Amino acid sequence: LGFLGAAGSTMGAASMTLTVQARNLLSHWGIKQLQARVLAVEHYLRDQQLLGIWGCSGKLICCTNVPWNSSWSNRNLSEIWDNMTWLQWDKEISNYTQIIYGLLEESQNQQEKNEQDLLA
Amino acid sequence: LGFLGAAGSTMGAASMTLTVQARNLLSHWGIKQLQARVLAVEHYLRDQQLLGIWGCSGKLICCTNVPWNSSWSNRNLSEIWDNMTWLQWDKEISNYTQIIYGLLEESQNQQEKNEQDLLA
Amino acid sequence: LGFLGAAGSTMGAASMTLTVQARNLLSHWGIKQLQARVLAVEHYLRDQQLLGIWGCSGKLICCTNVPWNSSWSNRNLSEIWDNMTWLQWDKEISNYTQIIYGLLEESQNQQEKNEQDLLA
Amino acid sequence: ALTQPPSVSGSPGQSVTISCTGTSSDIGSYNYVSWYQQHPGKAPKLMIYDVTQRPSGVSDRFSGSKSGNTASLTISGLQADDEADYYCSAYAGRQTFYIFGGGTRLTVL
Amino acid sequence: ALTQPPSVSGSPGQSVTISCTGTSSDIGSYNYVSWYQQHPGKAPKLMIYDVTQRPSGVSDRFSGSKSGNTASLTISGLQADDEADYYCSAYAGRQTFYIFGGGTRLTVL
Amino acid sequence: ALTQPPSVSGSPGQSVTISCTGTSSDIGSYNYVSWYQQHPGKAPKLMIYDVTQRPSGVSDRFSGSKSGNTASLTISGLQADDEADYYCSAYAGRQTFYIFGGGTRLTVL
Amino acid sequence: EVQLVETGGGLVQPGGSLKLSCRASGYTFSSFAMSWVRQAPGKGLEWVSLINDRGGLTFYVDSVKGRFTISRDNSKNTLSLQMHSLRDGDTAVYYCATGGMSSALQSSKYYFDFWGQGALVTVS
Amino acid sequence: EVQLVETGGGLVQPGGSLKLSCRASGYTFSSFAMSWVRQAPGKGLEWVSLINDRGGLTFYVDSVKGRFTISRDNSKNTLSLQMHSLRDGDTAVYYCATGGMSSALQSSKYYFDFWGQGALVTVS
Amino acid sequence: EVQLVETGGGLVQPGGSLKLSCRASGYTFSSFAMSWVRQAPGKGLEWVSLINDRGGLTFYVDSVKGRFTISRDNSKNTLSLQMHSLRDGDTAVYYCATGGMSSALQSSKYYFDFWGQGALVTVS
Ligand SMILES: *[C@@H]1O[C@H](CO[C@@H]2O[C@@H](C)[C@@H](O)[C@@H](O)[C@@H]2O)[C@@H](O)[C@H](O)[C@H]1NC(C)=O
Ligand SMILES: *[C@@H]1O[C@H](CO[C@@H]2O[C@@H](C)[C@@H](O)[C@@H](O)[C@@H]2O)[C@@H](O)[C@H](O)[C@H]1NC(C)=O
Ligand SMILES: *[C@@H]1O[C@H](CO[C@@H]2O[C@@H](C)[C@@H](O)[C@@H](O)[C@@H]2O)[C@@H](O)[C@H](O)[C@H]1NC(C)=O
Ligand SMILES: *[C@@H]1O[C@H](CO[C@@H]2O[C@@H](C)[C@@H](O)[C@@H](O)[C@@H]2O)[C@@H](O)[C@H](O)[C@H]1NC(C)=O
Ligand SMILES: *[C@@H]1O[C@H](CO[C@@H]2O[C@@H](C)[C@@H](O)[C@@H](O)[C@@H]2O)[C@@H](O)[C@H](O)[C@H]1NC(C)=O
Ligand SMILES: *[C@@H]1O[C@H](CO[C@@H]2O[C@@H](C)[C@@H](O)[C@@H](O)[C@@H]2O)[C@@H](O)[C@H](O)[C@H]1NC(C)=O
Ligand SMILES: *[C@@H]1O[C@H](CO)[C@@H](O)[C@H](O)[C@H]1NC(C)=O
Ligand SMILES: *[C@@H]1O[C@H](CO)[C@@H](O)[C@H](O)[C@H]1NC(C)=O
Ligand SMILES: *[C@@H]1O[C@H](CO)[C@@H](O)[C@H](O)[C@H]1NC(C)=O
Ligand SMILES: *[C@@H]1O[C@H](CO)[C@@H](O)[C@H](O)[C@H]1NC(C)=O
Ligand SMILES: *[C@@H]1O[C@H](CO)[C@@H](O)[C@H](O)[C@H]1NC(C)=O
Ligand SMILES: *[C@@H]1O[C@H](CO)[C@@H](O)[C@H](O)[C@H]1NC(C)=O
Ligand SMILES: *[C@@H]1O[C@H](CO)[C@@H](O)[C@H](O)[C@H]1NC(C)=O
Ligand SMILES: *[C@@H]1O[C@H](CO)[C@@H](O)[C@H](O)[C@H]1NC(C)=O
Ligand SMILES: *[C@@H]1O[C@H](CO)[C@@H](O)[C@H](O)[C@H]1NC(C)=O
Repeated sequence: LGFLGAAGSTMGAASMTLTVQARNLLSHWGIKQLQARVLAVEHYLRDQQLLGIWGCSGKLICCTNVPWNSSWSNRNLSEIWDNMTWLQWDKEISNYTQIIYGLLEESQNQQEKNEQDLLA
Repeated sequence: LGFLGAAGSTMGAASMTLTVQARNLLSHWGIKQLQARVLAVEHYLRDQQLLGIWGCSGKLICCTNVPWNSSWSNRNLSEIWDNMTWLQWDKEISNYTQIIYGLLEESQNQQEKNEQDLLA
Repeated sequence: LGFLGAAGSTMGAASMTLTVQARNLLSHWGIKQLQARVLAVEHYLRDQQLLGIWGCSGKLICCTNVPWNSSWSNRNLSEIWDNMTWLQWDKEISNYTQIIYGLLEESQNQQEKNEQDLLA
Repeated sequence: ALTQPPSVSGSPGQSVTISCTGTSSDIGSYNYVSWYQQHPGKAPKLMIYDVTQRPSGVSDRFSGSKSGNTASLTISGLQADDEADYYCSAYAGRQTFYIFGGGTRLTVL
Repeated sequence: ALTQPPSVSGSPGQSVTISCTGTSSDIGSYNYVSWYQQHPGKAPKLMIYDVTQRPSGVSDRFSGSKSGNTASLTISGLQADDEADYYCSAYAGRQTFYIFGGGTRLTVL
Repeated sequence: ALTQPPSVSGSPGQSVTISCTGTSSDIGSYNYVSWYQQHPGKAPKLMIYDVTQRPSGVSDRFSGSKSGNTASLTISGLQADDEADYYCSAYAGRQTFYIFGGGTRLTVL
Repeated sequence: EVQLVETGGGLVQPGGSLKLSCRASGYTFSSFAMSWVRQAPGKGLEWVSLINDRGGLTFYVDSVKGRFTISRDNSKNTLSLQMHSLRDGDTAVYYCATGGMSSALQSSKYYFDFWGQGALVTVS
Repeated sequence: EVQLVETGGGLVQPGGSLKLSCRASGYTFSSFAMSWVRQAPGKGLEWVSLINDRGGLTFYVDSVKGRFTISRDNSKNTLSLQMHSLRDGDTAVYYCATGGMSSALQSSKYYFDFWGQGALVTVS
Repeated sequence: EVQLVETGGGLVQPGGSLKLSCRASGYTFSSFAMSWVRQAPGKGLEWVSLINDRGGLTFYVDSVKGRFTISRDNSKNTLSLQMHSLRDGDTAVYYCATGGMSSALQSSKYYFDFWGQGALVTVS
């Protein structure tokens, strides 16, 4: 039930421990320790900025309007959520995360403009 | 009307100055000053992360689905909002804030899963 | 199509590149480099805090309930969005941004209180 | 909206009951039923609120209660001066905030 | 949806007025009333928009106005060539975007 | 809600078709049409789901299909034991989740 | 002693307009929500409109929703109602009342504590 | 073998209340959404209510929406329905069924896989 | 000079389908919202559908809402309407028109600036 305890569990089980890991992301001699702390903050903020760009700010589970390409993975839901742990899944689609991230950004950019014109 | 000016006022009056305090949370010799600045940022981010975990990201007043236990405090609304300043209130329930924070996290975790299954 | 590429384009064109600039805001000898990094983070967080205070957290385009005073600028939409680049616009209303920011904060403070009383 | 009877009556010293029947998304959902006393020619006075409470300033001869979708006002030591049109009302949600019944012309015999 | 009269008429040189009466959540709420001129066999032409404005390309003999829930089109120096079916329309919200009246067969005598 | 005929029939060895006609915001919008077989006195059994699929445990004599707003169940090598009330149902959105037709009393001659 | 005094209008033609106002004293005006309750000459009471103690939130009965405006001035202790299009069906005594709502940090209301005597509005 | 067994009530007076319950075995109870389907003595099937596998989300047919409650206990493998105000029109066989919904990380359902035999509820 | 030319269909059977298209020239196509306006042989004008200049937002009159699709191609300067289930009541001249909406950073429209001549669609 602690940090990374679910690392060996199935994706559908591990997805219930997202707050366990989220809370462990934040907290001349002594300078390299400041560099490590500053860097940890910068890393954290980049991931948070990215979620904001995709329209997922403030949440751990975020649904989008980006469809899945089976060229990315053609496994079904029982193969992915009831087997392939998150470590296994990450390896399998590592080659596609930049394509997916680009498509999440493009979608949010269309959504924010369509919503401003409906408030007009 | 300045920072902490409302500290001696009633909770229902002090609650109207939340932006006054929120804006004053952010801004070898010289190293201890960097440590103080890095630490101030880390503190800030932990409170913001915690609000996000509870589903209160981006707001100063956030209503939740967590009921009040009168074992925490059995005072009524006139006792709490028209007397007991925030300093007094903080002392009275200090023993219960970890129980309340845990219950806020558990509630948000159920809410995000119930909302993803209704978008399915 | 890169960072600040749209700087010489019209406001209505440049507004479509907001993610290009947003992503370039984050990333004794060596101390002044830590000071620069800590400062960059603090600057970033102040702008993000300010958007949160105004109720614009998590978005690049945010509509508000603050009307425009033509004392601030009496130009029409074709003058502003189909000419005056953002650099030109920023010069023209620089004298009024603190008035506008104050009015955005006041509006959000009324909105959050009206919404808590409708959930009651 | 709410149904309450006309012409409830009784003699001094006898109790009377004035009923109020509503619906499920009304009396059956919220415990916010109040009663008002209107003498002809005067504005209504609050007698009962939140089903069973009475304001300071009124007697304890007036007592509210409810069961199911029906609320009622009980008047105990009935006096000649109780003649009035009694009305019930209830909170019925955020779409149709308040509803009222017709008046009950209580007559003391 | 909108009501405007049939058979408005007058002789050359006389003015005519073609009325258009709508509702409150229509003409009474938005100042977006336009008028179109349709000669039989042709697509409609815009004559008036935003209650009082006219597009480049039309004469100043055509002038719009409104009060309350009623809008109208005034034609001043009436010509034989003004014979047409005139229609009013209005923006009526984001649920029922546009509504139109029937046509007014303006006849020049 | 859905319309399917009464009294579909045929002799052993002959195929039969039981139709089910719905609406656009029903069969015409979602491919989630299922069929159930109810012998009198017993709970319904699932025969077909997702328009064309069959569960493990049923024969391949039962085959579903659809076009437009109409779905149907085809039974091929009809047997005496197929006598039953066959019902269609469909998912019809998140407001009115499921709707059913009446039963078709299939009779084997 | 709490007093609510209506100082509104009287006779108006159908399709016209009439504004009511109510002056309050004896209590903190700004601490309470207020409402208008109507009584036709031969009928019981009907709720018409409700306004928040800060003046930001207003609610109406559907029958007047696009026609009446309820407002408030907390500096002048004044409640007001602007009525338009005045149907014959709007003839009634209009009472100024205190109550009908609270502000989340307060105990609830959902009843009317104080009443004025009522203005008579006649549509002929 | 999957079995759903209704162990609910029988005859109730109009305007009363009756609770049904269904015991499940032979499958992981907690992995499936469940529903109640009704059949009047002379009619076909009607959907009445649906509950989520975790018990958090419930849906109803409009005709019972303010009267029936559908619930679940995943520790006791029990599905239940609490009916109130019982109209004569509610006389029917009530079947316990598995299906009608999935959880987003699962393949969809939108059909009913398993049925119980049904409790007969009579309103006289 | 702005020209909108309908190049759509004619006679179709009831319950069938027919697609209209309109070619635009003389203006920047992509700068304007467009709509379809219908005129029955003996009637006045009726608004049917509206599409955004970027093609993302569409609006319909309730009578065709589940039957018609309005689309746009900004590379080919083409507006189109796909009609299904074609009721006898859909017989009309269908006009291609420019206007009905703006994009927030533009002055508003809420009127129709340009009209095509119209395709006649007959349902028999
Ligand atoms: C899905 O992807 C198909 C193939 O895309 C190519 O292969 C994938 C693995 C990536 O390497 C990608 O960069 C390549 O272009 C596309 O042909 C297909 O259109 C895509 N589906 C979409 C986007 O609708
Ligand atoms: C989900 O997939 C299961 C496994 O499918 C088989 O093995 C995988 C690794 C691939 O090679 C695939 O092409 C093979 O067919 C199926 O057994 C299961 O029925 C599928 N579930 C659904 C609902 O389709
Ligand atoms: C409310 O709390 C009751 C007592 O809980 C106990 O006392 C409080 C002060 C804490 O110290 C807590 O850790 C103890 O367990 C519970 O019995 C009661 O069930 C609670 N109400 C709820 C959660 O519904
Ligand atoms: C709110 O509470 C007021 C004070 O109550 C009394 O004093 C407190 C400190 C406790 O000891 C409590 O048990 C006592 O009864 C009441 O005067 C007031 O009426 C209450 N308000 C409401 C709406 O109930
Ligand atoms: C719009 O501004 C008007 C003038 O305000 C004054 O001039 C502007 C340029 C600022 O310097 C401001 O601080 C000055 O007060 C106001 O008179 C007018 O009321 C304002 N409109 C509003 C707020 O409704
Ligand atoms: C938008 O404004 C255009 C320019 O207006 C003129 O020049 C500006 C710089 C000011 O000095 C202004 O007072 C002048 O009138 C107009 O040509 C154009 O028509 C306007 N558009 C609309 C929709 O009103
Ligand atoms: C490890 O696998 C076993 C099955 O072999 C399973 O019961 C157990 O829960 C798994 N551990 C974790 C952390 O999921
Ligand atoms: C693993 O995948 C298969 C489908 O390939 C699925 O049937 C099963 O539920 C998954 N998990 C288990 C429990 O083996
Ligand atoms: C991922 O990319 C590597 C090359 O970098 C390639 O060999 C592999 O087949 C790709 N496929 C996977 C694992 O998705
Ligand atoms: C301090 O208390 C007095 C009442 O004794 C009150 O009027 C004043 O507003 C209070 N000060 C603050 C900051 O609330
Ligand atoms: C303090 O508490 C009491 C209830 O205990 C309440 O009546 C009063 O409003 C509160 N504030 C003041 C003004 O004393
Ligand atoms: C809080 O805890 C302390 C012990 O740490 C205890 O003495 C006190 O009674 C508790 N109650 C309060 C102040 O809520
Ligand atoms: C610079 O101005 C020209 C017109 O003179 C325009 O075509 C070009 O797109 C503009 N450059 C940018 C970056 O907008
Ligand atoms: C610049 O401003 C004028 C209005 O002043 C407007 O007509 C034009 O669209 C704008 N841009 C261009 C293309 O010159
Ligand atoms: C802005 O302020 C300066 C003085 O600081 C003044 O000269 C100028 O006219 C003002 N107006 C503008 C550019 O908006």
